[PDB]
Amino acid sequence: ETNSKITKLESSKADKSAVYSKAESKIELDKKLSLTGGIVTGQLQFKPNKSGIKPSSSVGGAINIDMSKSEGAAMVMYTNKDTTDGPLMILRSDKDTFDQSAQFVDYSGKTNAVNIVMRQPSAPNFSSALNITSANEGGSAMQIRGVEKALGTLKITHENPNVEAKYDENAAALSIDIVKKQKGGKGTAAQGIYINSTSGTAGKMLRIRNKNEDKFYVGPDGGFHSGANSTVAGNLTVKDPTSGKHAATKDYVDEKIAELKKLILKKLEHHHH
Amino acid sequence: TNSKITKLESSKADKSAVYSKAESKIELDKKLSLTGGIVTGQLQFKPNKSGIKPSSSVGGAINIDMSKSEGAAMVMYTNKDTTDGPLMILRSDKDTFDQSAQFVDYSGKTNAVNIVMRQPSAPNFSSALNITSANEGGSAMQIRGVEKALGTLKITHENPNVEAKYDENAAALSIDIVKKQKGGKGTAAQGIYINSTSGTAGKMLRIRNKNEDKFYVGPDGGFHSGANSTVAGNLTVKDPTSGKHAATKDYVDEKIAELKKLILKKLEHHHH
Amino acid sequence: NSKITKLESSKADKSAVYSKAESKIELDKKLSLTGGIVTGQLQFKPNKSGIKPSSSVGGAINIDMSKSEGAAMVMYTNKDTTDGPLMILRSDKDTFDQSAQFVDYSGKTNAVNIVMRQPSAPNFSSALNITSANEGGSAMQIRGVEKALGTLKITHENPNVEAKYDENAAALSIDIVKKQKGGKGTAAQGIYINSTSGTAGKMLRIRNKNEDKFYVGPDGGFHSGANSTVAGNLTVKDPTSGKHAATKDYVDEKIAELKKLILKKLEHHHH
Ligand SMILES: CC(=O)N[C@@H]1[C@@H](O[C@@H]2O[C@H](C(=O)O)[C@@H](O[C@@H]3O[C@H](CO)[C@@H](O)[C@H](O[C@@H]4OC(C(=O)O)=C[C@H](O)[C@H]4O)[C@H]3NC(C)=O)[C@H](O)[C@H]2O)[C@H](O)[C@@H](CO)O[C@H]1O
Ligand SMILES: CC(=O)N[C@@H]1[C@@H](O[C@@H]2O[C@H](C(=O)O)[C@@H](O[C@@H]3O[C@H](CO)[C@@H](O)[C@H](O[C@@H]4OC(C(=O)O)=C[C@H](O)[C@H]4O)[C@H]3NC(C)=O)[C@H](O)[C@H]2O)[C@H](O)[C@@H](CO)O[C@H]1O
Ligand SMILES: CC(=O)N[C@@H]1[C@@H](O[C@@H]2O[C@H](C(=O)O)[C@@H](O[C@@H]3O[C@H](CO)[C@@H](O)[C@H](O[C@@H]4OC(C(=O)O)=C[C@H](O)[C@H]4O)[C@H]3NC(C)=O)[C@H](O)[C@H]2O)[C@H](O)[C@@H](CO)O[C@H]1O
Ligand SMILES: CC(=O)N[C@@H]1[C@@H](O[C@@H]2O[C@H](C(=O)O)[C@@H](O[C@@H]3O[C@H](CO)[C@@H](O)[C@H](O[C@@H]4OC(C(=O)O)=C[C@H](O)[C@H]4O)[C@H]3NC(C)=O)[C@H](O)[C@H]2O)[C@H](O)[C@@H](CO)O[C@H]1O
Ligand SMILES: CC(=O)N[C@@H]1[C@@H](O[C@@H]2O[C@H](C(=O)O)[C@@H](O[C@@H]3O[C@H](CO)[C@@H](O)[C@H](O[C@@H]4OC(C(=O)O)=C[C@H](O)[C@H]4O)[C@H]3NC(C)=O)[C@H](O)[C@H]2O)[C@H](O)[C@@H](CO)O[C@H]1O
Ligand SMILES: CC(=O)N[C@@H]1[C@@H](O[C@@H]2O[C@H](C(=O)O)[C@@H](O[C@@H]3O[C@H](CO)[C@@H](O)[C@H](O[C@@H]4OC(C(=O)O)=C[C@H](O)[C@H]4O)[C@H]3NC(C)=O)[C@H](O)[C@H]2O)[C@H](O)[C@@H](CO)O[C@H]1O
Ligand code: NI
Repeated sequence: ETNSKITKLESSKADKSAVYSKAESKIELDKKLSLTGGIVTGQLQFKPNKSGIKPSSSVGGAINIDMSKSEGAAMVMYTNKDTTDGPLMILRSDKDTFDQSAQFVDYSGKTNAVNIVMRQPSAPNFSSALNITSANEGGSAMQIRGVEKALGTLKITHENPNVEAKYDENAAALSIDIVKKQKGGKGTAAQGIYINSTSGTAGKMLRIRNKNEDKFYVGPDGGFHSGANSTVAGNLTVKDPTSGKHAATKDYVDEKIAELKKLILKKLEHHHH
Repeated sequence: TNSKITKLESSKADKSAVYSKAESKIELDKKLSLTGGIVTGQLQFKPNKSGIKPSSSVGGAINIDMSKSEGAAMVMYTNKDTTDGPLMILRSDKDTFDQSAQFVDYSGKTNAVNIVMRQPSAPNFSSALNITSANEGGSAMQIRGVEKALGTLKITHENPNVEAKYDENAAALSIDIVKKQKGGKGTAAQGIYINSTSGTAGKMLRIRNKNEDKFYVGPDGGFHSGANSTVAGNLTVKDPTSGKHAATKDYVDEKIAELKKLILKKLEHHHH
Repeated sequence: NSKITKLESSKADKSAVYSKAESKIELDKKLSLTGGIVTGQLQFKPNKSGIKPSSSVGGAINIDMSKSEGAAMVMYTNKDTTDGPLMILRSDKDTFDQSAQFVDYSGKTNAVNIVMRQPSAPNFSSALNITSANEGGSAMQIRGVEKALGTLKITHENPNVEAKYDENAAALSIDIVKKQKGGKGTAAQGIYINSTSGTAGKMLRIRNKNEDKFYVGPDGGFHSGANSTVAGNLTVKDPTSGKHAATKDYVDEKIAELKKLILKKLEHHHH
């Protein structure tokens, strides 16, 4: 009779045991990341593999962040940890044939492209804002190129950390060391500073000022000007003088002495009373 | 019959209490697929007893492994005209923090980190890289290299203009030495300090122009200058022992006194 | 009864609802907040999304490591070759008024540390390469507040045990070049040293094995520690001390003084 209709409901309709309720669905969905944002509490691993990932500096990357339509930073990594077991950000490449950079910054804008600040510690310690090391003997550890009209390509300022004028007496703006190989080195013949102009310059090669006043320079011809009393702990070789304030050579002195001697001996030999 | 019905009423799922397939798709489409998607809000990482490691291969709250894939690991791009902060920020707050903000461990055949400042429409005072330290106990920056036949740091200044005098006020390296900005009474800091702690046979300073030696300071501190030079003051030197050595006042005075003595002796003792 | 019609309306059809097994298949394709492996591109396109610049809580991605060990982010590759760099930061508008990267570091080690490992063969590549085409600004700026060190410290280490191997190397190498495309020359300087506020220190101090060899003082006077040469004339002041270099004037005046004195004695002696 109507046992047909009841059997049809028993077959056609879904058991509550064999389907998730809306409450159970919400529990399961709430464990997944929404596209509108969320909090990840474990490791998110990216392992692209035949996934169409591109190198493009606009649309590429396993992660791409495009801030063109938004305020704010693309990415922020923050820690207030007292100590920990590794750095905040690591970039690593293992193959000697790897033919791309770890990091490329392609910057247009009106401020500094990369800005690195080491804040004042409570106790001074030997640590730097930037540490660069290379073990490649075929290349300069670091390269800088600029096109400045009226500034230095590299600008270094040393500021006295203290109000007292003698406090920084052992400091320098630039400090250079030249060392032998650490493990078993027999010495070194490396140079301190090498300056060239491959195409040739009209400028001074070295210009030293103090309170904006010229004190010492080396010109494009290699001649120097020194602004005060100076010393050579040794002999100085120079050209024979042709002007009043030119340094006299031993030859010039000896020739003038011999000329006077000859002239006087002649007068002495020939005078009469 | 009322038993069979009651059983249906209990065992079967209500339409109000279950999502349809259409509603399931709507809800799933709001969640990120492992195969990729577009996130439009903030993704926050807050690991906490989560087994996060420092390993430079498998560590990180985010780990990107590009070993089996072309492309960049990460790209941050903006075409915004202006904005309220930098693209990427790394920040550590504790002065006891004992790791770097960024570590680059590079093997390869090109430059590990490469920073380019493109030509602006109008020149302005901005840099590719700006470094500042307020730590008096350490050098703001350190560089170490092992070059066979190059500089550890190579700086090139290129004239921005075709005209040869345009860059006459520029330099490759510019150094300033200043007093403390707030209330400083002065400074005794040095410009350039060059040493060889282990000792070098090389020239300490070598200056060339068109690849030709013009001026140098040797490993012993002796200098060679390639043209006419000036001291606005006296120069102290050793007494000359060779023809082109500069003569001292003493050498001149001794030679004058020697001649004087010899002549006065002849004058005193001649007879007619 | 038509309680059967009410069951037909109130209850869900099996065809129109996912089973628990089908739900799990679909959920397993989505990222859990507890972690997982993404195998495609994750794109961030915030747009009126409340993204902030804050260096603590901002970013389209924010990683806070305050309550966890480990690194925030690791980018790793063991690829032999590839078609672009691991990480790229790019800004396109010349009006852009923020940095690409800002590091705000407190701590007791190096804020940024860049290492180029020993390659299998030497090649011309660097740990860091900096280039600017902005003529209005220094390509690079460094400021420090060192008590007793250099603001920039450069060390050259001999790559080889043999002492003459690195004879062409330097710690600092400077070149001064004309514009590559059509440049007629340059007047740029090599090294420019100043103290705008004025310093009592030596402007240039050169040592070898920690011993002073050559220096330029704050007044511009120099000291050289060994025999030296000028391929040219040296202009100096007239000497007033025994070891001062004599000028041509000093020599000529002393010669003329002796000459006069002798001619006078010669003119006036009797015997
Ligand atoms: C300092 C100095 O004088 N060094 C000499 C060295 O000159 C340098 O050459 C490099 C180089 O070409 O390898 C120059 O760097 C290039 O700079 C441009 C911007 O001007 C930059 O775009 C290049 O980066 C590439 O850019 C792009 C892109 O789409 O624009 C994509 C790539 O991912 C990226 O790598 C950059 N090239 C590299 C490889 O970094 C630098 O400006 C010069 O100073 C010279 O090559 C050698 C010759 O033997 O001598 C050195 O002394
Ligand atoms: C070509 C030549 O020899 N000119 C003679 C001139 O010498 C030049 O003096 C100028 C000067 O001081 O006016 C020097 O220009 C300075 O160069 C440095 C390094 O490139 C640069 O830092 C100076 O800029 C100042 O510093 C900074 C900064 O960020 O460090 C910013 C400001 O722009 C400024 O405060 C730059 N100064 C200027 C004003 O351009 C140049 O290097 C020297 O060659 C000499 O002084 C006079 C004779 O008294 O004759 C000229 O012919
Ligand atoms: C420029 C100069 O002369 N500085 C002197 C300074 O020497 C520098 O010492 C640092 C150092 O050890 O603190 C050297 O930096 C180390 O370089 C190695 C590569 O040779 C690099 O691997 C280190 O990084 C660590 O590496 C690893 C790893 O697994 O390999 C893990 C860590 O996360 C990472 O930190 C790097 N060390 C640091 C702390 O950055 C640098 O090469 C030297 O030039 C010397 O120590 C002091 C002594 O008073 O004097 C300075 O003048
Ligand atoms: C030890 C000594 O005194 N040698 C005498 C020699 O002086 C040397 O000259 C060489 C030379 O010019 O060949 C100098 O080598 C140059 O050094 C600089 C600094 O390290 C380096 O940049 C040069 O490399 C070239 O430069 C660049 C660059 O990017 O800057 C690109 C070129 O492709 C690259 O090869 C380097 N030149 C070479 C070829 O190695 C060295 O510094 C000087 O000491 C002197 O010229 C002769 C004649 O009197 O006698 C020798 O004994
Ligand atoms: C001598 C020299 O090397 N350059 C001279 C130059 O001095 C430099 O000025 C910059 C600058 O203010 O532009 C100084 O950099 C600032 O450093 C502070 C730390 O002391 C840092 O906080 C600034 O960054 C900002 O910081 C913050 C923040 O919340 O703290 C937020 C911003 O996002 C961030 O940008 C940094 N300012 C910058 C990068 O703009 C630098 O220390 C000085 O050496 C001087 O201005 C000019 C004068 O014409 O001459 C140069 O020669
Ligand atoms: C002010 C003055 O003229 N003093 C004379 C003095 O010369 C000074 O010598 C000191 C010295 O050697 O003690 C010099 O201090 C050195 O300066 C450099 C550059 O800033 C610095 O690197 C040295 O630090 C050593 O170097 C490093 C390093 O990483 O570079 C690591 C070591 O741990 C570190 O200590 C620094 N040396 C010290 C010990 O502070 C200073 O620059 C010179 O001006 C001269 O020696 C004597 C001769 O009798 O007279 C004084 O008046
Ligand atoms: Ni007589």
